[PDB]
Amino acid sequence: DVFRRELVDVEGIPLFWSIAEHWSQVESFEARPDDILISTYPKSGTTWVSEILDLIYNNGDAEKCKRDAIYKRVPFMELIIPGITNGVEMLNNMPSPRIVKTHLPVQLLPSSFWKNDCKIIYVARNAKDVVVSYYYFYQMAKIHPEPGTWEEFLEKFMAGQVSFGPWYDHVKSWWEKRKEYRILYLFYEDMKENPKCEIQKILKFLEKDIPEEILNKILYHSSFSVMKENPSANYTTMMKEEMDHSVSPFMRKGISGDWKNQFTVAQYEKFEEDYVKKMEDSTLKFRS
Ligand SMILES: Nc1ncnc2c1ncn2[C@@H]1O[C@H](COP(=O)(O)O)[C@@H](OP(=O)(O)O)[C@H]1O
Ligand SMILES: Oc1cccc2ccccc12
Repeated sequence: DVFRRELVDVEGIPLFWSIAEHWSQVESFEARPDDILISTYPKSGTTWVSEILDLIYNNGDAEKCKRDAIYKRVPFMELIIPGITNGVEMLNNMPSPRIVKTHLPVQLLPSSFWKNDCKIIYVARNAKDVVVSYYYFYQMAKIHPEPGTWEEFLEKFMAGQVSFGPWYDHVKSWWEKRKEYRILYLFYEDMKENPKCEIQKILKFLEKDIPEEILNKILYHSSFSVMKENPSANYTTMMKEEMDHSVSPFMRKGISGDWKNQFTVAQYEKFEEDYVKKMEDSTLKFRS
């Protein structure tokens, strides 16, 4: 059973056992100067932004963006599962210009990305909405350990004892990294509030000037209502052993503020007190 195993430490971070087993392959990953890296803590808008980028690269052509599932169009680099997937191999075999997905903390990113001075798009989301999304994802995406109850999972998240480690360190260190490398640092809530503005930021960062009509095509096709029903974007083509959408769909709610439906008032107050302590050494500002 490749599924439901305990996480394994890799350089201080809990990762899937099979990533740890194949870590040298990830560490030695060969980036290319024109790669665009999409980097996120899990559940922060990775799929959304990956689809936006693929739409940009295909000039808004919806059919071209249905050439394969999102997880093949934009490989999850470090995800290697015996018999099932190998993000490193998928990328090695992909013609440029590549779009690369990672969830690695800054300090674990393969050094080739730095040496190639790649452009990186980092997406962050408010911690309370992330932990809710992650709870349901742990349930449906069987590679994860059992999350336990919501209470148990919330405590594990606050302690950083979840896949890819603590949210707090992830977002803070990637934020600091923007001073060293070209990192467009975006917020899920901004994309919710004004997606046109945020896609324009992506276009500027990519040094692309496209017609308004193409921008509007990209906007339309990257909305939640469209993506949730799109089998090339909604993970429903995933092998059933890997993801059970009957437990929770990948495209679950796609809102900001679902935390209010999940947190008790006491959990919220406790989470906030803890949050303030952890985030005091960072300029970061989030909206819930
Ligand atoms: N086009 C879109 N607009 C808004 N949210 C989207 C979206 N596509 C995916 N999402 C949401 O992004 C989260 C998945 O993030 P990731 O791609 O990083 O795993 C899920 O959040 P919820 O579980 O809160 O609904 C999912 O519904
Ligand atoms: O984004 C992810 C994080 C962790 C595991 C995943 C498995 C499949 C597809 C996406 C995943």
